[PDB]
Amino acid sequence: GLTITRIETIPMVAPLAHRATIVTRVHTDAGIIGEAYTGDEHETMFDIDRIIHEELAPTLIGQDAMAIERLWDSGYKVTFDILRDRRLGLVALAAVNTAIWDAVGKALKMPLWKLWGGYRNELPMIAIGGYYGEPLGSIADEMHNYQELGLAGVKFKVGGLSAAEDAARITAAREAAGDDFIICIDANQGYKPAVAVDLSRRIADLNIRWFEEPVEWHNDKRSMRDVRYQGSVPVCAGQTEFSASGCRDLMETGAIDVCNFDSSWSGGPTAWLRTAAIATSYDVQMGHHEEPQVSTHLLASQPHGTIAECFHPDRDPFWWNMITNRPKLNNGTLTLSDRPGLGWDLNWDYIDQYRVS
Amino acid sequence: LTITRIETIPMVARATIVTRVHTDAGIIGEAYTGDEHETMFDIDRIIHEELAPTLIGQDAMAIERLWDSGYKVTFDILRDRRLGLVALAAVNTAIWDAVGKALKMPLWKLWGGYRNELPMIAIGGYYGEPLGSIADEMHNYQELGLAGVKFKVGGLSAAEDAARITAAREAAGDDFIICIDANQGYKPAVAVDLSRRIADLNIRWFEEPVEWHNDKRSMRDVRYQGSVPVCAGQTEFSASGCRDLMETGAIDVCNFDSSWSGGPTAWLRTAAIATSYDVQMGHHEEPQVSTHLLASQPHGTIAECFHPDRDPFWWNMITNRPKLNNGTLTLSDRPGLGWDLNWDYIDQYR
Amino acid sequence: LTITRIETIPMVARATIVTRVHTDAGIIGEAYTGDEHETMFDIDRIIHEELAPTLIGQDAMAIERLWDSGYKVTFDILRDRRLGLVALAAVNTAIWDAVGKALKMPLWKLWGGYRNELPMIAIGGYYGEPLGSIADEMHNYQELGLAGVKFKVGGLSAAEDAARITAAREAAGDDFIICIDANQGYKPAVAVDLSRRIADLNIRWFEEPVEWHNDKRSMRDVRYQGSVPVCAGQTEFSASGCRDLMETGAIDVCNFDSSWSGGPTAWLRTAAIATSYDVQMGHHEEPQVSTHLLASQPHGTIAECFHPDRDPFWWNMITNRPKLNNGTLTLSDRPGLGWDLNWDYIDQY
Amino acid sequence: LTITRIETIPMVAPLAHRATIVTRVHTDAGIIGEAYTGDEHETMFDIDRIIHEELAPTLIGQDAMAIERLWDSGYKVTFDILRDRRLGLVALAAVNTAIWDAVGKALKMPLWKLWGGYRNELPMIAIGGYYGEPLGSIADEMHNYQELGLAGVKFKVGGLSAAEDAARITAAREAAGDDFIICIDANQGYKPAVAVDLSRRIADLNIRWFEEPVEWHNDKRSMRDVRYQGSVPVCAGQTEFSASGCRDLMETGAIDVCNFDSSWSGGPTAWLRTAAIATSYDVQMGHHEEPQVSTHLLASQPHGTIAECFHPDRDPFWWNMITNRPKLNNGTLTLSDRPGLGWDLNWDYIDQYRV
Amino acid sequence: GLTITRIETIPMVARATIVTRVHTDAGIIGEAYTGDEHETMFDIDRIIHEELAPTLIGQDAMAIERLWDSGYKVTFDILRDRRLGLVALAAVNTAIWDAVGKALKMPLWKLWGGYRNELPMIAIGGYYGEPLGSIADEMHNYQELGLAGVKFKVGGLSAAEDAARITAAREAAGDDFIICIDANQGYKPAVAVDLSRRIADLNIRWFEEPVEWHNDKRSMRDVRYQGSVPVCAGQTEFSASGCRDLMETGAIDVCNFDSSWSGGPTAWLRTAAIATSYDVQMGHHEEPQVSTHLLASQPHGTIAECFHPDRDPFWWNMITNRPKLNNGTLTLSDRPGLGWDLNWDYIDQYRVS
Ligand SMILES: [Mg+2]
Ligand SMILES: [Mg+2]
Ligand SMILES: [Mg+2]
Ligand SMILES: [Mg+2]
Ligand SMILES: [Mg+2]
Repeated sequence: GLTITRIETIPMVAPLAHRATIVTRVHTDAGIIGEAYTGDEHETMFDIDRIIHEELAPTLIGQDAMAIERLWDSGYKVTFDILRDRRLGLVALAAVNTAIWDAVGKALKMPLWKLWGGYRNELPMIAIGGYYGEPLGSIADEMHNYQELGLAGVKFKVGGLSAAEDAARITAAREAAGDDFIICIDANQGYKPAVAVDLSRRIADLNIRWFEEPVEWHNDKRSMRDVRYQGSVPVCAGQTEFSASGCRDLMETGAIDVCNFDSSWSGGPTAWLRTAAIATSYDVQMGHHEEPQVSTHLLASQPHGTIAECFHPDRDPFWWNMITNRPKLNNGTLTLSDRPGLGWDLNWDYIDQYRVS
Repeated sequence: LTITRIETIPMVARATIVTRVHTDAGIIGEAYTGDEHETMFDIDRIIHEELAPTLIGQDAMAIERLWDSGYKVTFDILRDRRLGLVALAAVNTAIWDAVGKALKMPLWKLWGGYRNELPMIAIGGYYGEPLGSIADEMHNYQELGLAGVKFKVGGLSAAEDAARITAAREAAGDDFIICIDANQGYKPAVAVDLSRRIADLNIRWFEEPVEWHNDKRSMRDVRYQGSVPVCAGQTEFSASGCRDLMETGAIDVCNFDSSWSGGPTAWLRTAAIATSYDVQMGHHEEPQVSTHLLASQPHGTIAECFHPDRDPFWWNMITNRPKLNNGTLTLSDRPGLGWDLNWDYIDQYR
Repeated sequence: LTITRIETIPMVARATIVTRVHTDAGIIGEAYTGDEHETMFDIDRIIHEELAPTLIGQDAMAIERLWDSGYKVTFDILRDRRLGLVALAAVNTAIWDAVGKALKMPLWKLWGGYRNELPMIAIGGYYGEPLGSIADEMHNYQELGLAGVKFKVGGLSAAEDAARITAAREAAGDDFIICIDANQGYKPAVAVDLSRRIADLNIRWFEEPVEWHNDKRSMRDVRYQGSVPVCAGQTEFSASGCRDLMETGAIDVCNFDSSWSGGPTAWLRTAAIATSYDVQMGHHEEPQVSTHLLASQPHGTIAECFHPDRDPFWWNMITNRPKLNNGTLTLSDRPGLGWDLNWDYIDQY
Repeated sequence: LTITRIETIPMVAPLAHRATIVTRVHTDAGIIGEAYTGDEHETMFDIDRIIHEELAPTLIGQDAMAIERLWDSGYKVTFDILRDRRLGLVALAAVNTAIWDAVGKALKMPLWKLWGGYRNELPMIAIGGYYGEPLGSIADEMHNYQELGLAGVKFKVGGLSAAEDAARITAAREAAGDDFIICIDANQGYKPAVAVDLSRRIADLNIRWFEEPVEWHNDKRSMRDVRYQGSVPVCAGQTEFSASGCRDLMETGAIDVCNFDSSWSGGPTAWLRTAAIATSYDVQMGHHEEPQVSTHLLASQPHGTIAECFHPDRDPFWWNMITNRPKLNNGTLTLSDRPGLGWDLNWDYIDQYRV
Repeated sequence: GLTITRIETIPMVARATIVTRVHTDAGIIGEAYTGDEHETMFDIDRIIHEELAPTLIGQDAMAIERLWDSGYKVTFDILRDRRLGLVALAAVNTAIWDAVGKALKMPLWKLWGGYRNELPMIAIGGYYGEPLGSIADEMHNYQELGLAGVKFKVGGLSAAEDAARITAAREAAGDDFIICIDANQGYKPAVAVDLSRRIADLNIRWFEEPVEWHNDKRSMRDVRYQGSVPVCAGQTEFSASGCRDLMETGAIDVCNFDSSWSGGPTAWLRTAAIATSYDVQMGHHEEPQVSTHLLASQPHGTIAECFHPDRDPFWWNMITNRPKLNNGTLTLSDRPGLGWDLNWDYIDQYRVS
């Protein structure tokens, strides 16, 4: 057993070279402190904090942290509120579930990537870039910059221009980076089905790893399934779903080749892992929208896990400042250590400088 | 936790195989699985020739890695796919026992820890009255402290079997779980007829009600046209098949059998899928493992066992079997499966 | 046409069973079926202990009645369902031969009579070059007058297997049918990659491209993301299973194997279901029966056989096989299956 | 056996009108396949024209034994985009049925056995319960069917509220007693909710099935809901054009029984394909009227159910056209071993009403 | 209210059609012509007067849902082609809508949504036999008439043969010309797929009714995914439920449901709503005198279609104030209702009875 004593949270806001997050810590009778920072909610940061303390904490204090199914089942009720954005409870539940897994890993002396399956302990990491207006430099310079940082590739932003114009942008990225570089594209639900199909066929010769959320939100399942069959690039989605059931609907419709369900936005690892299990029955691969501090372990643990993702230092200060023992990228790969739990050494100097109330 | 040796102990007294995974640490993962008789040796052969080579020298802690490479034994297009699934389940279960012990964790908690106690029923009601009349059978199970029974049907007309079910309830009383199993014996209409006739007998569920070829859609119709929850899954070969059952709307409960389909790793995937569908989990017999699997899950239901007269392994091989209390079996905190095998029994038969 | 006796003659020369259904008239229905070796005697046991009791003394002419009664042999929860299905197929194929003879009708015509000729391809391209180089094997099949080959793949990478397939096309030329069979060997992504790579080699179809567990949905994706038609069905246990493949949109062609799942009666049901889906019919090996089955249907495709070096029954069991002409086989008007069995050969059981 | 001539004889006969085309397929041997099908009246001469101008050219000089080959070539008459598709389907059914009769004779086989031979006898019910009581009161009508030896009735509903139609059906069961089959047919007349209401109200009257309970447009899904929310098995298929359509009903879970009408859907060849599909869905087979062919079709299949006819005052053809019609015994009709359809047509009647 | 006082029908043959006119108690007369039913015209005329008129005479033409609901029962007769009743209902529904538009002083394209009042138009051509001249000739001609493109008929030859014909149409017309193809349900799936892949480079707008009728939904969905050209259908469906099925199967990129054949604008507009929830575009099988308004009103409408003058005297003669094509596009006026001015001399010349 591992009895929980109290829940401590540290909301923080940091400037971009703003991004926000909540450090959640679960103290136990044993002295082990499960901790992690999740999400990026900013306008609703303090609302989530209130849910964590007034709604979840009472269901956790004095409880056995190792009875994860039991604790998750009771906390799930925060997602029942009919009067507020369902993501509020889901993020709060995820913040707590993640911190709890970190405590369980430490108690058992097991790194989470191995405790969740241990398929492998290393995977490639790409960067989310290619923003319109090139705030991070020209396409050539941005691509080269990621390669100098030792990244395995990029998830290039599209969905804002015509099929032809974005097709030219993607072409410039492949030309600048060369062949040994992973290139995924993400339209953030911006295209009409026909335009996405057009783009997909235009880039058929560029070796695009996958086409993330190609179409508009309302009928995304069926429409992206058509992008998948009429086009030429594998399709990825799942980050906008609220639950494992939603990801199951995506897979049943045949809308995706990869699911990038975001645990920090949907109830945590416990929820993500269920989605992972469903994916295997569908031969669908697992991805994960950002949140590298937790996705690296989640993805590595599964046989069908793919690639981890991060932002450029200028766009995300947390991954690059919050953890003082981040492994060094080698050949585009990140190898996780055997440190128990998430195994991260948080930079308390940074936390103290940017924590807020 | 490096695996060092794969030891298997086949035996007949009902037949099973005691599989043991030895590690470089003092740990020995062990568990008996399945009840294959005529294929026991073929399975044993797959375990030592095909699986042992993929395990020796490997880390038992990276379960997904091992299961993945061991899965290839289910690919053989020239033999019953069940052979490979059972062999894989034997090794997977033993490895899980080793990991439980290594982490000093009982499997019911390591697998989720939803609860540590659940009711257990017996598989009875066989045609022919090998255990005496219905009334006597029901009383005997109540004497043994069982929570209820999984009553066999599917061999007579609807009115006929409906009468046998009624006899079970009358004799047993209201506080006794009554599940029925047709083992794919009825035509859709007959199952519906039966389901409606027993609508007031508070039947827990109706297991595999219809013939095999179109079971998914046909039992889905028994489900909606009938009056009783439907259960199936023991005949599926993988999580995908159970997923099909759920996608079709054919079941209220899934009783996928881990010892028959790739072990706990496979069963836990099916359980995950069932949560996304709001389907409950059960498990076709094999209490030495189902108690842990089922208790670990928030949607787990009931554990099953045979009457001592029909199964000597559960009752004779585990020296530390929890005492049934008010129909419930509570699991201890012992690591892994936490079972103490009666080696005197083992040596006697093998 | 009362059934008076059920006789079986197990064989090993590759193993099969010669089933003979004797009737009150001088008519004897007969056919050999399945490639069962390890389970041969269990299947023979089913036929005699479970099926014979539902046949002897009954009218061979009332096929649906007999099949309905014998189907129960597939209900056994304690054994490989294939045992019962194979046993049922043996008996069902023999009685159909008997009915064909009684009605003086050749089966290809009695089952529909769409046509009496169809292309014949050889199952080959085995890994390891057991019949020589790719080029030599294709030429060897070409020498035999075969219409094409069902080239084995699913074992190497997309690039590697795609190379082999390319060597086949090159060695054989354009007018030669090339189908490939991965036997459930690839993962969706690899099959899709392979399919796309061979898009210009004019492949007839891609059989069992993916791993078994989620085959239906996974091959449907191979079918839609790939570039070649997909074929499956041989691994299904019944017409319901094939109906499932079709409903999922997994196949362009269904190669349901009659000898593995209840016989012609089951297969003809699957054939009917296929017309409602615009799906074509094929048939996993078993040329001694598939030729009639496939020719009888408007959506039938190609019959298949093994190289003589790998299958001696088709090339030796039947003393009157039609000779291949332009890659095509033409069936005679001989009633029933119309096969003359070599009884000297039979002495190998 | 070579086909030498396609002969058709359209006819009209008074009720208490009803039309049908007798089709005869002459062969070079001494065999003439023949059967009458459909009940088209306003389009009878258009169908007759399709048979002679479009189908005959694909049959004359051809081998009648190659049924799949002929049906395939004849199917093209269903492709005409500018006319009711039923026209071609009925024409095709006419020739296909006559051809099968010819094949059965050539092989000396009754069609019930050639098509499968599951059994040679089945119960026979009468379609009745028409509103306005044209055949007498509910009690008198039911009794009349019992005196004629019928096994039951297919009672017409779908025209009143749930309570009123339920009262009508109750009167049927009360008048007939328990040993009488009672099916109901709404002919697509109710809204889903009303059909469900009726279905639950009659849950204790042991209704065999509920035929086409809801309006046409969304029938598959709506009747599927009547099927699951109600308490009576649901039957449909007669309004479908092809086996593919019946497949759609089955896949949707809309039916327990399929009553695909071979007479206006391409003939026995099409019906038998639907039958095969039905076995894979565990769905039973029925057939909308057309007793002269449904008896053989239904009896041949393991999943076949009941044959149907109309009261003599309602249908003069089944009761006058065949002179060797088996006598109903205990609600059942038993087919003979006579080859083909095995029917002896009444030529006196034909000459009197052919038009 | 806008009380209906009389239903008038003017059947005619010149190609056949029925001009329906709904008289009201105001000073408004709803009018329009629909369908091209020739052998069933009088049968349809009968339904209109014998079945629909009694439900209309003396009713408020402004309550369209009410009137359409009671009229819908003409589609229930299971003893006649369901199209007779659907065509009759459409004729009356369309005339009523024209009356409503006039009463509200609103052109229909704007009353039904008003997305835009301008859209391209192509001609249904490519007939085999060259009834209008060689492939290149016919194409240059549609070009002169100011059409945006053509809907080229196919489905009669092999994949290679029809591909060659399509290739010739593209060759002659050039890049800036819309080219749709229609097989009218004539190919086997494999043939349609073959053809689709062969024309992958000719920029074909869509492939209409590629496969045989019986399993058209699932079969054209496969042509859609195995091929390279978007697929269009719906004209052969009887109702919105039918189009809904097509969309749910994933069979179409575009739905060309024909209002003249299925209950009129009220039904077509329901199909449009359904199409939005599925990201499916709207088209319309001919009937330019009504499809221009229906299509233009919707955010997802595509292109209107017509026949070559040599083939359709009605669209080119019936309407005396037909907008003049410009750059392949036809713009609609603000004239209330359908806003068409019929030539009564032409009507008087070819009206029949
Ligand atoms: Mg994204
Ligand atoms: Mg069971
Ligand atoms: Mg194969
Ligand atoms: Mg009816
Ligand atoms: Mg068209």
